[PDB]
Amino acid sequence: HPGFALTAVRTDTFEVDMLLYSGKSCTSVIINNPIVTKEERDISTTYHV
Amino acid sequence: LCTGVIQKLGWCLADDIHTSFLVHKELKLSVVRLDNFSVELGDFREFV
Amino acid sequence: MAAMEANIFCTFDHKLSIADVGKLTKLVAAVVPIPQRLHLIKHYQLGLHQFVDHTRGYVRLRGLLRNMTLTLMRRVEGNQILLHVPTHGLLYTVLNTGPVTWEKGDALCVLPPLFHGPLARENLLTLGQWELVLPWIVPMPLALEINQRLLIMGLFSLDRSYEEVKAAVQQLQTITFRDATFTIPDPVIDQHLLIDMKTACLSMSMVANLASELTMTYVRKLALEDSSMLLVKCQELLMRLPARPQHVSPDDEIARLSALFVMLRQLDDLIREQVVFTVCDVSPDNKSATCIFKG
Amino acid sequence: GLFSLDRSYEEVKAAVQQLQTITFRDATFTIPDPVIDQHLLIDMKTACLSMSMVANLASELTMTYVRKLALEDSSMLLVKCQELLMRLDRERVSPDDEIARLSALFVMLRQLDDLIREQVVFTVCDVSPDNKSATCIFKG
Amino acid sequence: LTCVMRGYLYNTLKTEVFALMIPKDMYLTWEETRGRLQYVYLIIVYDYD
Amino acid sequence: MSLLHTFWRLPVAVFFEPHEENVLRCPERVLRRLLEDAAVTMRGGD
Repeated sequence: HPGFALTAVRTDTFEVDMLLYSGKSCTSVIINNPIVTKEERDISTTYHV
Repeated sequence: LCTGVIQKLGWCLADDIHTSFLVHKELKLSVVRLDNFSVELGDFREFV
Repeated sequence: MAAMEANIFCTFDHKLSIADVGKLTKLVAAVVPIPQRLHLIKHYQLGLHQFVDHTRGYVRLRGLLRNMTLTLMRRVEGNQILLHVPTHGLLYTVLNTGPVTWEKGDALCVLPPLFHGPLARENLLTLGQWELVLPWIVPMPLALEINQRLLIMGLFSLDRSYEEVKAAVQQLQTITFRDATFTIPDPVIDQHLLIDMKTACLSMSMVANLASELTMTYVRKLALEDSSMLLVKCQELLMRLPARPQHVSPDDEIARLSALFVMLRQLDDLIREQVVFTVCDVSPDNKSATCIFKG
Repeated sequence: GLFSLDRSYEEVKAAVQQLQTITFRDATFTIPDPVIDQHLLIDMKTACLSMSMVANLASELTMTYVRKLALEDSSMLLVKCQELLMRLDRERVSPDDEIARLSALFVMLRQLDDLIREQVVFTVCDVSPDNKSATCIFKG
Repeated sequence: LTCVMRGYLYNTLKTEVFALMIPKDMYLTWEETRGRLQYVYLIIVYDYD
Repeated sequence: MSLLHTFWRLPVAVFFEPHEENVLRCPERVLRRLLEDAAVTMRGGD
């Protein structure tokens, strides 16, 4: 045994199920109707909302 | 002269690239396959 | 499974005052680079400020900017931006930032920004330890002489005295273009510039080997016969040290000229940037122009 | 163009004459001599002068820097480059003037790039029996 | 033989879209992880034996 | 002082692991001691 006494530090990560409480009408989410955008190609077309 | 030449032909979606085999005269060749390939031919330019 | 996006939305996460939104509205039709293409990206990935590391080297920023994607800015509104990637070959209207004055038919290059004078206009989007650093769009001669001068500084830094190198830096940091004065920031040595130097030296030596004796003797013969301003001025830069040509071989000479063209291309593309726009229209206010796109 | 100063010799006349006639697929037209009235025009003379000046400068310029880079190089191509210059040397300075000399090399290299890089404007896929007409896709 | 020199590669009704076939010996990749958009280049090199 | 004659007029700096190529790394003391030890060894073993 040499003249030092090293200590170890390590991290353990857990996977967890949580519960969450919030008061009614604690925040207001305001939204607008989804906006549609077109992108075109000869093979196929994609639509973004 | 012109120890190497590079020309451009195509742009692809990387997720499309896959491997498959090719058959002719009942024999098999193994190739890589770029599924949704759009071609844009470029000229030869040489690098040394 | 997923196609390439053509319209890119941007949303600043931090709150924007009316002054910030006004400054952003002034920036309509500017050129903004992005590192990756998605339909909805954040302002952390937008702009050039992300690549300003502790090195700050101009050559590394030039190299890293080349790999980015080029997008035109449209339709700025409340807290939202619309970025549009220009399709190759079509006609687009653009905005300019640098004090450069454009003209008809210039080939435009994109480069990291220099600064003119006291660095006096940088009060745009000072929000949250982040800056909307735009690139500089300049015509071909300015970019050519920029790359040439950094390459010159890199070559001259070899084995020369530090004080003489500093005098050369003082000379070469300043650039005059179309009666405007520019100054380069951070002319440091970097691995990209070292590789450029290696390629430049190899190309120069190969050019010197390939060049035929006719090409070597032509300068001295013409100087002996003719006397003109360009000839005397170029001879002043050269070194001083009838008869029929002892070798006359068109086939070997034309093959040699083809190889020398190859090597001259190899030397050229070091200083030649990739063309982004070619312009044919200008606003009389010089701010906006319509340009054809390439690259 | 480079043969403009040696035109008085029969060898150069024969070489130039053989040069003018270019042969291609069922075509044998001759390209006109750029030297007219025993003289050369200004832009072609400038092209030849810049070409020869670049080629002459590079030989002296590259030798000083190639040895330094080879001292720094680890990929050995610069060492063989210095050996190439050594064999060339067997076959045959103030700092501000050095800077001006490099600047001259590159500034005249700017001029030469026009002749060095051809650009393609059309590539063809349709040829008529009316062959003087064809269809192409456009590039720029 | 019919050849396309622009855009995608599809049959008459675009019901089927054809890929570009390249053998494994001639296919080369330098980058270890791919990005969404990447281009295809043809390279010829000369080994001066 | 010249016993070796070389085609290449300028030497290259060594690189890569010894498994890739054959090189002659050779301290003077090592070679001299090797020779002086080997000379007697051959003599050892009408």
